[PDB]
Amino acid sequence: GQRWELALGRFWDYLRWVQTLSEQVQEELLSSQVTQELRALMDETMKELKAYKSELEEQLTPVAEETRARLSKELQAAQARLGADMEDVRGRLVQYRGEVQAMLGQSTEELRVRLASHLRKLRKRLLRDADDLQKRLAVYQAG
Repeated sequence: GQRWELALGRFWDYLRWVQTLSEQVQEELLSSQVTQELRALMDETMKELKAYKSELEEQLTPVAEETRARLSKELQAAQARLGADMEDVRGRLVQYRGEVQAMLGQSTEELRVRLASHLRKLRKRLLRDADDLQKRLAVYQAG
């Protein structure tokens, strides 16, 4: 697929691993390497998405401009939604790190169950927003 889709796919791969919540995952969550890596992948995805929209604007089927400006507005909204979803994933993981650090050496198991359920819901949101964004891009130049 497109460059931004490949960047998002790297985000997906890393997040799927994180969602296993293994001991390797826990190590990288508590050191903040997970959230730094997710930051980098998210920024790359958004950068490539902006560049891709800009290149799509070079091959537009001219429509009522009415329609073109409205569709550009909607596409920017979808982009912002994707960025915010990825930031919500990262922030939930930051929260988990802070909670684990606050409880000395006690069991994190209940924290991990709650985190896993919340991450499944955050992934569902990010995925439906990504699919919406792909469809808006696909129809963008077609008008």
